[PDB]
Amino acid sequence: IHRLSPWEIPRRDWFPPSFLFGAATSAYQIEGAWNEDGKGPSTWDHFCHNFPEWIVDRSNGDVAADSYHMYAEDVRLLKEMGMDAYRFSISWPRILPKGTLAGGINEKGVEYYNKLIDLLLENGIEPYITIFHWDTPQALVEAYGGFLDERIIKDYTDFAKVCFEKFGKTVKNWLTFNDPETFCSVSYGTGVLAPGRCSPGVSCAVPTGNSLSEPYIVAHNLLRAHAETVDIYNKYHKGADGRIGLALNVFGRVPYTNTFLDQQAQERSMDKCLGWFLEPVVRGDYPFSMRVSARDRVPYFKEKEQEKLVGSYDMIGINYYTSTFSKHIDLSPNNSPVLNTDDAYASQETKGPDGNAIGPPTGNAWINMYPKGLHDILMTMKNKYGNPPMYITENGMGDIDKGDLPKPVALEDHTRLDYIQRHLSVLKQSIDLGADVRGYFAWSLLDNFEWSSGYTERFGIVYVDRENGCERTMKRSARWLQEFNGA
Amino acid sequence: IHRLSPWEIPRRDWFPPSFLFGAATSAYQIEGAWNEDGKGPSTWDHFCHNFPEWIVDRSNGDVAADSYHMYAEDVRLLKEMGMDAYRFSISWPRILPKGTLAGGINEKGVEYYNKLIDLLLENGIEPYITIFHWDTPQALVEAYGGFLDERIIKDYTDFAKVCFEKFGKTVKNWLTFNDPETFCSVSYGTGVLAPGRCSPGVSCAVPTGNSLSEPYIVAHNLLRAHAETVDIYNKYHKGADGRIGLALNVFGRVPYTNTFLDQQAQERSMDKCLGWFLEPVVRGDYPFSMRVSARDRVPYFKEKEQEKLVGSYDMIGINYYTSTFSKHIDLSPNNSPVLNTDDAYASQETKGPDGNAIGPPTGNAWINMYPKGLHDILMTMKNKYGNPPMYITENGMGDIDKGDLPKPVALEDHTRLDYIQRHLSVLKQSIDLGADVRGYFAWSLLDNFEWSSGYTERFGIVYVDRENGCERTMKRSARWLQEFNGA
Ligand SMILES: N#C[C@@H](O[C@@H]1O[C@H](CO)[C@@H](O)[C@H](O)[C@H]1O)c1ccc(O)cc1
Ligand SMILES: N#C[C@@H](O[C@@H]1O[C@H](CO)[C@@H](O)[C@H](O)[C@H]1O)c1ccc(O)cc1
Repeated sequence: IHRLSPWEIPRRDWFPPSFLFGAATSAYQIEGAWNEDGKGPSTWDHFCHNFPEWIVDRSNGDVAADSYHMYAEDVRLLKEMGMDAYRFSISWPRILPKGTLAGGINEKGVEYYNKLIDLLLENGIEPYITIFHWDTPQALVEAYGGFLDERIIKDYTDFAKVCFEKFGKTVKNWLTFNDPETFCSVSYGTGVLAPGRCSPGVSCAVPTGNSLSEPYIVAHNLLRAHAETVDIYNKYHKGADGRIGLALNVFGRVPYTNTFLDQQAQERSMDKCLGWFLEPVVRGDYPFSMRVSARDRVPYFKEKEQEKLVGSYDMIGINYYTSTFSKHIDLSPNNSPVLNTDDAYASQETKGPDGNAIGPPTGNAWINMYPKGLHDILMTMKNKYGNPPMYITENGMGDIDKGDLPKPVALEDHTRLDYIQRHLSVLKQSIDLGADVRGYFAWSLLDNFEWSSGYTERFGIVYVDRENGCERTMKRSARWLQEFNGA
Repeated sequence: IHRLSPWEIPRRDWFPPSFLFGAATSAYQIEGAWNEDGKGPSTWDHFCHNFPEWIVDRSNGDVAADSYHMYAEDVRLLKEMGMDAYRFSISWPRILPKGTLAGGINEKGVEYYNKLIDLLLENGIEPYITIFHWDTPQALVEAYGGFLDERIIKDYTDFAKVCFEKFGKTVKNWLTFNDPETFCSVSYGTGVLAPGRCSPGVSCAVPTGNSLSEPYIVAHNLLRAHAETVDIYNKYHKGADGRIGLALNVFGRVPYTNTFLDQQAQERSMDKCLGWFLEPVVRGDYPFSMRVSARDRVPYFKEKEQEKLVGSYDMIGINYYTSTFSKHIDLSPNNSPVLNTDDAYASQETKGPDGNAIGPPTGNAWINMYPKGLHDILMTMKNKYGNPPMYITENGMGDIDKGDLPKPVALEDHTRLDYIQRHLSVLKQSIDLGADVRGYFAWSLLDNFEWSSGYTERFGIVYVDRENGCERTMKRSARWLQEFNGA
């Protein structure tokens, strides 16, 4: 693998003194303790326990990184690395086992996050809390289909309210949703992720949904929940320095050729990924291209919530992993959309017209290394969407572990270190070109449960040893980050 | 009126030695002799004779500029002005009174154009012939609704064939259609122009058409006719130096603000005007934006004709008069397209967001003076569509004559001269920036019948005196052009 020359390797003062460096996790992927201390089941419990064959290694998050119990080790590692901040998520059904206020607040759940938050702040690490990361209380699915019904909105905002009340005095940085596009397209469109729904004829666990309509329904409910939650926060919790936003996953998209049809395809593709959630919070409606394509499958916001939607963010999280080429597909009698993503009339190609991959594989099936893509997205944010305050809230890659990765080999994560150095170098170029980015969070602090891939992909800068009690060991990437942070 | 400074006034050698300067007319607008020498009625005869109240001054083209009889004066004026070329059109029903080959070729019709062509070439003026300028044989409308039926295609190509056979040995520059967008949207959409059709509830002479579907039907038939005609020409007539194309009218479109929604509106607007005809001849299909918006109202080309369509031009004519701002309209349950142009989801505003007109009025109801718009269109042609060889095949403006314009005042057309100088100055900037433009034709050589405006708008560089036998007198603009051409 070809590394950056020594003088091209980023140094901490490439970035402003106030810039944040951190790492990120999510509740289901690290916590474990899935049935402990009163916690209710989430969709991810239900999915792993009923459809184990839909996880590639038949694994689950019953234990994960055992962070419910081992959270003090999590904080120790962040401190030793010199991190300024930490993104973690709250487990909805750990706080409200039945999903609702009326089912009761689980105080053991609450105390857990309270201890975590206290420990981080005692060590000078600023918490950035994500309220929801795909782990809907299964009881809400039992009651009404969860995000498939507008009833979700009140339960979500009740949940957010509990979070703001219990933690808001100490936590000033909030994100309502994380990767809403992945959540909608992949949990309800291709059905890869819990609850695993898709159209008849699509291969997924529960092929009785509708890959053309459900992703939009769920997206719409989540956006209404977001607008309302931001309104609650602004009215009752923001005060002098509180901030709330959301974190979007954005694939970079490069026109397959520099020809108008493929440029137009790239634009529809960006609209269908970034614009789907960003344009609603920025201007109060979905991108024109999405409506004109999918028509009555895209719902309309009501007047009052629409006013709440517009500008409903203090900052936007960008989670960036990779890019593809976007190639035009003609509208013809021969093309009939199957998945919501087909509404973009574009194919996403990993190989360009000269036969070359966009960039090299980093290990897993989809993350190709293309740091220039981040620059393209940030210039779009800066020039098209008003340059809001941004955080790279996730950036990382997975090492494959199919049972023959010796720990010593796992610790020498040179590919990951190169990946991180190169994205930081591009990020420096973006900030110098005026993009308002204020921090960077590696995905992930810990090797963890990588959804349908189970434990076969390790994304951590810290190794979690499943054969040794989930003991943590800094990888070389974490050691580099420690030197970089001057710690 | 504020004129260019003397050193900013264009001189002939601003332009290449091989560059062409000319003027243009069309058959119905200048010829008169509407029922003479065997000529059949066109739709424009029929419209003026049945719906005189739909011409603002209740006038018609029975005589027009009397150019069927006075054509030798037309040629004299072109020669004295030093013009290199002349664009005129052939009257379909003057060549085939019944519209069809089977109804017979009108030899008196043929001899007329033959004399005109001989006289031009004797005087060193290159003819650029337009085959069709909106004057469909009324007999074809009687037989099958003319352009509303695919039967038009064979009759048109038969007509084109007669033209190529009779004139092609001496004429090497052909244009199949002129302003196909105006022809479709305005004759079948707003119904202002013959045959005056529109949807019930739209104000026009024959409000029993459909302003949402007929413009597309007619456009589609004209494009199929074009592809087939170019194929005939290339196979049997082109030889070593023959050239065939078409001339498109293009409004400049400026985004109402430099904001993504209005930029997107500007792009849809350009697609709906320029791209509607240019993208078919360039790539073999309509712009994506037009299909995704109007769906089943836009027909599909067949495989074989589509192959003929792609690249079916040696040069593209640009007829440019004016620009507007294009402002975004949202797709909502409240918006329902009435006219085909509503499919662009954009309003065309003559006033921008600061309250200023895009440019000043030149006289009539729609031509605002905005020469920078031509530059924008030419850069689009150069950068987006491959920079094909281009001619400004029309450019001009009208002086209002409602019966109180003394001839001496009409001759001092300073507004027109300023308009021409300023567009030539912008054209110089475009050519210097690499646009492949090879000539410029003023609309019009002669004051003429300006369609629904009748004789109330004079567009000529040469005055045609209706009170003095249609005698011709060069206006100041023509005198400037004469000095410019060094003649
Ligand atoms: N985009 C994306 C992926 O998810 C986000 O990135 C992490 C690495 O994949 C993941 O662990 C994290 O939870 C997410 O924020 C993604 C993951 C899985 C599937 O099927 C699609 C996308
Ligand atoms: N665009 C346009 C107008 O037509 C073209 O320009 C000339 C001046 O208007 C006209 O005389 C010529 O025949 C055309 O090539 C146009 C004219 C009338 C109406 O109603 C709409 C557009």
